[PDB]
Amino acid sequence: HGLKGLNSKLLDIRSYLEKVATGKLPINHQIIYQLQDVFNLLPDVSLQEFVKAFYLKTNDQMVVV
Amino acid sequence: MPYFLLTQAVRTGNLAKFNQVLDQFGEKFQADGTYTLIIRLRHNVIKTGVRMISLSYSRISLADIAQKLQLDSPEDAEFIVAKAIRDGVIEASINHEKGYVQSKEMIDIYSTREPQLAFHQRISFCLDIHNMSVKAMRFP
Amino acid sequence: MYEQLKGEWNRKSPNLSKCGEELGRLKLVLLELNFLPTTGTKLTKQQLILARDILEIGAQWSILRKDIPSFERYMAQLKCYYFDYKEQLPESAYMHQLLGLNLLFLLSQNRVAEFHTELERLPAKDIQTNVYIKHPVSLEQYLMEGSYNKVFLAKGNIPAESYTFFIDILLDTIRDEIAGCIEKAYEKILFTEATRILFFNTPKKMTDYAKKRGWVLGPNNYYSFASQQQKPEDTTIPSTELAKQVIEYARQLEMIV
Amino acid sequence: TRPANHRQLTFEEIAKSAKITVNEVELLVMKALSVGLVKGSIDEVDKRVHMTWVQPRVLDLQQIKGMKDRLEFWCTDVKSMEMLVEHQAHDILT
Repeated sequence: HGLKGLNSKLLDIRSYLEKVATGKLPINHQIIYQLQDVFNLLPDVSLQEFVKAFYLKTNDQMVVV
Repeated sequence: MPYFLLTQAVRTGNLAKFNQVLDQFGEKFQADGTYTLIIRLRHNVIKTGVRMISLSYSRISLADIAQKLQLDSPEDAEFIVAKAIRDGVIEASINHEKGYVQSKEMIDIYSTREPQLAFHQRISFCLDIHNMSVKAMRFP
Repeated sequence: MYEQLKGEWNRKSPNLSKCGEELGRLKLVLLELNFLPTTGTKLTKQQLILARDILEIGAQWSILRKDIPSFERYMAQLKCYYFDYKEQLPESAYMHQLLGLNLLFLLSQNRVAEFHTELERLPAKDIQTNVYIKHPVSLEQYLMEGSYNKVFLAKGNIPAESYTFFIDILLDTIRDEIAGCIEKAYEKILFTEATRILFFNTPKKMTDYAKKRGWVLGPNNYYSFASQQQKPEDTTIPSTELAKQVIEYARQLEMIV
Repeated sequence: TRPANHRQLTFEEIAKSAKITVNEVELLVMKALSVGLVKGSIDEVDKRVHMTWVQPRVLDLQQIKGMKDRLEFWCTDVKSMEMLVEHQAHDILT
């Protein structure tokens, strides 16, 4: 249910830019997407060194097994 | 005595001894029900050395493996190496540009990616021991 | 009834109507009674003598006309007649080359696992005598180690009948495999390497592999492109299924008490 | 223009689009780091410029349309793969 709120906040940000891209309500040029302009650059998933995170996954596996 | 002296002749490159002890100990092979070795192990008589060379050497020329397998011909020794890699005897590759036969790469992602694909069976086997213990526990 | 045991066997068989008579001969024998129990009774083994012989000459006329699903059909019923449980059944003098036809056909269509398990029913005929059977097992031994050329230099020696309808297929399925090795990243050679490796100073075989394969002759230089793929990888692909595996770890720790 | 898909920009793209010479792309990006509208880094053996960027500004309604499609791909990844976890671990959930 921590992830059931991840799509719940997602479905709220889903509905907002549908009705302002449509263009009903006036676009808040100050904070409503400028803070989102800060947001939309940092899911970094660069592979070939973060692929080498997964012997620590093997290390976390090793104590269990 | 037959089987220890059999692999004695297999490890060396001698075939006249290999045919002699077939003739010497074939009747013992009749009692064991294993006639078929003479038709299918003469394959590996030439393939044991090329497994031994390609494990020892790392980047060999085909001109030198001809005398090392004492084949005295580099032109068909390409095909023996081609058949062994076709059968997956050695994982190595051939450079058909100037005569190089190089082996595989270094020790791979074995330290990182593999070991959980061994660990999954050992979790599942040991908790089933715990499961088969608990279920069969209390008869009174 | 008792239809032409040596009718058009010896001289020639250009027949198509005696093929229908042989078709009717199959409708005669396999509608007489049966061949399944075979307890004793040499008298009811007498049609079993002829049922072998008409399928032998049926297999003779099959390789005379090159029918591929028929040749395995007649040979299986012949092998089912050497699968006889009560085999009194005196030795027909065609058996060793008939099995040699089966031994060469089943070698040719890449049934190599079926090849060696077929060789179990032969006790000692492979070593003592029987060059009809000794020739394909010497052939398979030549395919073992590295020896391609001893196959093609023993091409001009068949002690049996011509065997040509099998060995044309047998060598063609050799040639495309070496072609399958040279259609890899081995980039460019000349016609003289296709003369050495493949064979044959110039027939229209260089036309054969120009149209079947690629191998365009440039400025006295062939061309074979790179067959190497790109290998698309992510290596975090099992992130779903590894998250699955840890769930049934704790599911098998809890919940089953 | 490329929103951190492969944000490691090569030097020739800057030297062409800014129409500046090749030797002055480094002094140009050290100035932009000195002002503080970008927080990237510079390689010089490969001369590729790595980018981490925190400066916001206006984004001109058409770029909301592309932001909708990225949010919709973002939707069905979160939604469906939660249905995988819930249906797998349903009996220990309670």
